Amino acid sequence: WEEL
Amino acid sequence: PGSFKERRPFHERQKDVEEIRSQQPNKVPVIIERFDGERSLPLMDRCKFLVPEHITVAELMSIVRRRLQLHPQQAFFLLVNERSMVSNSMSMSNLYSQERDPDGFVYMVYTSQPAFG
Repeated sequence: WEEL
Repeated sequence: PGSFKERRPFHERQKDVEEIRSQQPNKVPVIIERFDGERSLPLMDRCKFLVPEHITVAELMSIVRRRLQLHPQQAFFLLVNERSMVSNSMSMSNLYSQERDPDGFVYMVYTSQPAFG
């Protein structure tokens, strides 16, 4: 996951 | 094609969302991909995003702009289910129920091409  | 939905089958996608939701409240799971055949915007290495739920479509475009390092005057559109939202001031929370896929992700694609070019 790319967590902003 | 080589899209996320092609790389991972439905039940796998649904399980992934179920797992992340159990861990990360108040975040919306979003797939962000370059529109098929786009040739003037770069790729991102990742397509699976967890977005804090209050962020609007217009704000998310600012975030993705930064990550792509686009020039501030570059044309850039983020489409939800491959089409323009009525308002880009909708928060991730508020469009989730409306725009989410049955697998639990919201699917977005970005493009440099305006609706009528």
